[PDB]
Amino acid sequence: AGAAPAGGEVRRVTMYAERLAGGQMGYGLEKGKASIPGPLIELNEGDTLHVEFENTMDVPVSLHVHGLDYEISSDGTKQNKSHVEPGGTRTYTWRTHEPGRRADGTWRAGSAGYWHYHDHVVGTEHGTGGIRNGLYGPVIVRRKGDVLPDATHTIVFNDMTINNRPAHTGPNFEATVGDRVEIVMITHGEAYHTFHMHGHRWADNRTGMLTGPDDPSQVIDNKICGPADSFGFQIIAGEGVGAGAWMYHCHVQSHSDMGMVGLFLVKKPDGTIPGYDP
Amino acid sequence: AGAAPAGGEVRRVTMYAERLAGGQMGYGLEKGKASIPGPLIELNEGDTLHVEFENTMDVPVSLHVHGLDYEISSDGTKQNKSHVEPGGTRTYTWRTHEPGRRADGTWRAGSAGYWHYHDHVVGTEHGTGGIRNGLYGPVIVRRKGDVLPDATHTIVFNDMTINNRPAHTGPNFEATVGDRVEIVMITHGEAYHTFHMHGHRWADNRTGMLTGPDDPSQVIDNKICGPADSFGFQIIAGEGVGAGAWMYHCHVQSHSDMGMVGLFLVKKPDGTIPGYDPQ
Amino acid sequence: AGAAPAGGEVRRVTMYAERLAGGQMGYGLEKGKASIPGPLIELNEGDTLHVEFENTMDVPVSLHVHGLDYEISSDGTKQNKSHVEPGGTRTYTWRTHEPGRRADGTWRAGSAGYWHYHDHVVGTEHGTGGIRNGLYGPVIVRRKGDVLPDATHTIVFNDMTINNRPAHTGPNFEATVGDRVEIVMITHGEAYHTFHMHGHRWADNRTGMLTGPDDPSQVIDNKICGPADSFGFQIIAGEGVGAGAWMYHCHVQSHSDMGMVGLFLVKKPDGTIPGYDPQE
Ligand SMILES: [Cu+2]
Ligand SMILES: [Cu+2]
Ligand SMILES: [Cu+2]
Ligand SMILES: [Cu+2]
Ligand SMILES: [Cu+2]
Ligand SMILES: [Cu+2]
Ligand SMILES: [Cu+2]
Ligand SMILES: [Cu+2]
Ligand SMILES: [Cu+2]
Ligand code: NA
Repeated sequence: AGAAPAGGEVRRVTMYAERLAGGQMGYGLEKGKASIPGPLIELNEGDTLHVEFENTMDVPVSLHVHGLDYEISSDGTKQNKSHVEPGGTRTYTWRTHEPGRRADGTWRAGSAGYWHYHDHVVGTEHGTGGIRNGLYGPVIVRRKGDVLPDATHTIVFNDMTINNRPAHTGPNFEATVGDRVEIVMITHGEAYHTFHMHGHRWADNRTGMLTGPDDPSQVIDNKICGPADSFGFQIIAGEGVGAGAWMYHCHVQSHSDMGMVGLFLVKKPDGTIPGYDP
Repeated sequence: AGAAPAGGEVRRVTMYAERLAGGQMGYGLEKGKASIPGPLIELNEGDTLHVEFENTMDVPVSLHVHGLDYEISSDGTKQNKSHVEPGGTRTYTWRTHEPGRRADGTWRAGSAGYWHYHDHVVGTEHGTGGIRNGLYGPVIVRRKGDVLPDATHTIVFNDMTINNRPAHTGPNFEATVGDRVEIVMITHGEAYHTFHMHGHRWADNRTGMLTGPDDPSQVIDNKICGPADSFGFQIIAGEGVGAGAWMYHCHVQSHSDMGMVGLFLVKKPDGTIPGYDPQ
Repeated sequence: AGAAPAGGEVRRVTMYAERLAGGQMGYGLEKGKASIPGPLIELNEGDTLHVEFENTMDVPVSLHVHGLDYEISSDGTKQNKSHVEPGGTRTYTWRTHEPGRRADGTWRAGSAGYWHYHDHVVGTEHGTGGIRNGLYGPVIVRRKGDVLPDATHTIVFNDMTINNRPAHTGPNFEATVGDRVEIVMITHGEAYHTFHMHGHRWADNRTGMLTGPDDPSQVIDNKICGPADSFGFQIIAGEGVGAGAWMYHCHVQSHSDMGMVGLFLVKKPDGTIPGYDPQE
């Protein structure tokens, strides 16, 4: 699409933690509509977000965010009493800031990047059970002028599953040749993984796109990741390669053999996918 | 050192998959010349490569490449019917492109980098058996103006082996002090590793060399890598450190202890290596 | 903040390998004062360091450094006889260099970075026993103009411990809001880890700080690391987030559950830490 605007808006959302079928737990923006991964939160540097949070579960839960600014009262840990008791409510406050020159001449890094939020108190005091059960979601913070995508897809390697899905059950994502597609890639649990995409590649830097001819970042199609790592990128679907059912998978061999695979289904403008028969 | 020219040539090559001794399999450019790792393929951005492929083994095999442009018919997977039956032949086509500005002003990244190719169908439909057996090889794509090396060596951490060699059997690589030496480093299998070189270091970026004083890339001598990761770099052999049998190894302690170790043998101009006495 | 000057000095230090309580082993700059991690060595690009080394132990030991310039005789390995026999002495020499252009015009990377030293011969020919026992320490090489910190803290994930400490025993580090705090982060052993710091973030590049608005490095608060990896960064304590007990931990879930955790204790300018009430 276009470009991200300058931030500075004070935003507000309601968030709920809720049980889902099969022992799962999820975040949602409306009661009864929790999802795994949780809802995508998008902010422009400078924006503030007040998360009006409610725990609808029978066990305590919390909300811990990576990368963004928050005071200790929004750490989301039992250790500083910022979790939410069953049936309880709490306002978590997330802030973001633009980069800038400090008075002493140093450069303050901004909040922009591919981040995520997750539980920190279900099962253990590091949220091992909550994360296992699905209490995680993506956060994107944009810098003014960042290129905006046609669509964004979140892929979470959570131990031996993608997005808590059963082995060999996706997710699949659909695009048309030429679409600007953004991927947010988060890892959770116990294991390291390597994320691989067939037919596409990106830059190993903040936006996943080279800034121009002077950017020396490695261009990659395979990336090692460990628990609580996050990164993201944009690709032009099918660019230089055409339509097709382009696989993505963890490249740890036993993981790909045991279901950590999905498809990036890139259609021609006429809606067909060459060589794909499901 | 020389410099890579602009690409745009159409090239052909023949490649075979063959069984090797002891359950191994490898790729080669000629029959009976299969090797692990497979042959090094070097391209300049814009080059097209037609790989005339032949499966001489008794089980299906394929060729899947990282990084390069290919249509879905050269994916090299059973899922897309781009594998090769026993005794069969197939032409895989790889393309590359230069970076440049798109119609809308965004910057399209080029193909240049350190890449690799491997099997995708032996044992499992992700090539777990074929990769284990040795079916992997390096691909280098160069950008116009890239610095060219005096020699290139490929180091593959394939599970707990280097290049499928028996434990504690190298490989070793020879150079003379001052040689410009290129390393392609690929990882395969189940395990993470950390690649370490004694006496040398490189930049954690596309070429392994800093572009100049503005490049903030960390300079490293140790790098974590996982299955199907690839990177590469160039060093000046012995620069600031002199001749010697310079160790490289995985730094995961049990892996180095079990034999994931080799030597970068850097000779003085008279050909000697001080303090080198292999046992 | 201060700024690093150009290097070029020749320095010498004594270092000792010593047994410590509980079967541990450490390096120290004075006899009887070994520590785990070993002493922080700081150099400016161009400096030379002569390490006058003594093995006080009953087993061979060595000193292997990452990143810095050294000849094969200071490799610290048995195979080229650069280890130190029990009771023995040896001078290890480390050199560093500035970046610049070679005679052919190519750019040579300098020595600056976050590095480390460790044993290479105790237990195995790769120092597996020595590293496990505590024979590791940090080295920082600074480039002219690098920002200098108010304090530097070294965090080593040595297998399932931080700095060889028992589980759930820190270390904790103290600062005041606004302090410029440098972290050196080293990993050793058999396992991968992911280092995470609550409330703070850094740039994934040489210094951990962006050079300016044109540096495209990812800004992160979580980093995967494996044996013998080293990186570092600086943060302004509490910047944009305030005082408090800010946790750092490995984010591998069973590792944090088993106590690879510590606290960055950031005090208010009046000396208090909000929300931090540790049990007696
Ligand atoms: Cu935490
Ligand atoms: Cu995996
Ligand atoms: Cu986290
Ligand atoms: Cu694949
Ligand atoms: Cu290894
Ligand atoms: Cu692959
Ligand atoms: Cu070594
Ligand atoms: Cu850990
Ligand atoms: Cu080491
Ligand atoms: Na980088």
